[PDB]
Amino acid sequence: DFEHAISDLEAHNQAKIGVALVSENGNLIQGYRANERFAMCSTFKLPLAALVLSRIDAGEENPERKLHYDSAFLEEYAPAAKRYVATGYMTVTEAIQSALQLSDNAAANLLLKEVGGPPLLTKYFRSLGDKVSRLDRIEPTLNTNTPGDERDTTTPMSMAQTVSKLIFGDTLTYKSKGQLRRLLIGNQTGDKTIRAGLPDSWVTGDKTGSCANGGRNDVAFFITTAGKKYVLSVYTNAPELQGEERALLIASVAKLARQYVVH
Ligand SMILES: [Cl-]
Ligand SMILES: [Cl-]
Repeated sequence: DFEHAISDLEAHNQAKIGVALVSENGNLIQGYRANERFAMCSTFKLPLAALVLSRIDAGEENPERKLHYDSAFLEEYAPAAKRYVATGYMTVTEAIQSALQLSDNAAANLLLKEVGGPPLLTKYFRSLGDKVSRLDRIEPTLNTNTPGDERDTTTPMSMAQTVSKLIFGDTLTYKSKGQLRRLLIGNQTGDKTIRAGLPDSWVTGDKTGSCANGGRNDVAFFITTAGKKYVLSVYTNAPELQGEERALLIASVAKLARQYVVH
């Protein structure tokens, strides 16, 4: 069964694995360490983008607005922001696309600045009914993944439920929900993680993250050939594995989890 299979992956890979598979409406189908805390790492960028889209939905933000910055605002991993910095800005839309599909840390920090900072993202989690997830730091220090530190954490179940609400629920408008979905489908960093453990006929979108201390995470939505809709969150700490092995572990989790979905 699912619990025993995940436990077996833990033992074999010297890893801690947290996973939740939920239905379209956020109801738990299978989980393992589903209520234990893990660092969000870059998975926070999905609900961050949704918050910015909610501001656009509210008429408070313009997708073409220029978010200005200079070289001091750059981060070590900021492939898009490094290209645009000479112009002095990225638009809201460019920053959303870059933060989600490239995981650009300067674009994420631009958006954190746009929404009012980590406390305002935490408020948004609470507004959605997520009682657990919390952002405390900006990039890059949110990635420290320090044992016993609750800063910048979620649980697999809380993140799965929150993403199900954003992707399949009605908090965003139909326009913004569709935009978020198409952006996640075009994610460029997830080809070897959850998506690699799902049939290529299924529509899938995802947001990955990596952290210190061997953290490697991925949260995906997918729609099967039967038209059934799911969210899968996978949080791992696997300090004894190499990068490619960490992705394979997450793919393996997804293969186990898909034994419980209607194909
Ligand atoms: Cl459901
Ligand atoms: Cl790039």
